[PDB]
Amino acid sequence: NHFEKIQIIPKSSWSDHEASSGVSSACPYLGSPSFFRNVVWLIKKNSTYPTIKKSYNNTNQEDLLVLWGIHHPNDAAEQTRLYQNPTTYISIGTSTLNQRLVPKIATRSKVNGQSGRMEFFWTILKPNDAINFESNGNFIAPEYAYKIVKKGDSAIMKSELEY
Amino acid sequence: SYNNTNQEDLLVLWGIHHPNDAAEQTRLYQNPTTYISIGTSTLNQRLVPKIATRSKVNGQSGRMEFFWTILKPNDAINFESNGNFIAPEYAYKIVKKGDSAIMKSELEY
Ligand SMILES: *[C@@H]1O[C@H](CO)[C@@H](O)[C@H](O)[C@H]1NC(C)=O
Ligand SMILES: *[C@@H]1O[C@H](CO)[C@@H](O)[C@H](O)[C@H]1NC(C)=O
Repeated sequence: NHFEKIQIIPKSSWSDHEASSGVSSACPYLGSPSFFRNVVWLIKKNSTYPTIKKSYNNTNQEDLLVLWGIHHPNDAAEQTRLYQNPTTYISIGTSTLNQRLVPKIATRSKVNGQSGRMEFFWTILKPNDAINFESNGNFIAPEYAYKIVKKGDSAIMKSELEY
Repeated sequence: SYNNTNQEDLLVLWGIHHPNDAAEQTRLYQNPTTYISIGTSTLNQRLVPKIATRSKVNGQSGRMEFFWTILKPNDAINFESNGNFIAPEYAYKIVKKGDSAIMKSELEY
């Protein structure tokens, strides 16, 4: 019933990577290219992408809903243009999670004029636990997360009416 | 490889070990990229270890993931690998089916 959006990893913490140019034409805000608000699209900076070894220790008294993703280009040319490392991965680990993603480069139809595909994953960190990301490319890193401050009894209603 | 020679089925357990850094890989396995290929009359399974940094549970960060299968009579299983192999040392013959259940209870006998 209640989410508390907190900044686990600040966009001001990405200095060895370009963390302000990861916009797209497919999500226009005020008719200008932009991107999701709660996740950051890391790209190469000065044609170099040293591995991200990031980590976060869930210090609150509750659980945390952490979102991240992976970007699949449509050809190795876009890989090099977006990431110097030509074969990449994202390794995520917690007290339970164990997940090593690899991007699937393929040719495919254009949706919203964009062929590349972003696939987002999610998990819930328990109190007093930690999450560990590592990667060398294609990392749609989290910029925000959600504290689960109030459980309850609820539902999701597929309806069209107004309030 | 093992040829299931009994007249019944067999419950075979194995696993794979995921270290937490390539240093532990080399310390535990000279081969830096490994795999486990398992095959039967039905199974076809090629595992690769996922090296990642993660929390310590019981002070141990590495994670073991165990798989299971059931060999039919007169059939065979074939393991191949070059690292991270938690090999089976024992298996279970299924000698008596029946009607049973699993009860989540706390009482004593
Ligand atoms: C998170 O920090 C606490 C210190 O308050 C520590 O005890 C705990 O071990 C840390 N998490 C992990 C997974 O080590
Ligand atoms: C297992 O051994 C029997 C011999 O008793 C043989 O006929 C059978 O083909 C073997 N299993 C396989 C998968 O070849």
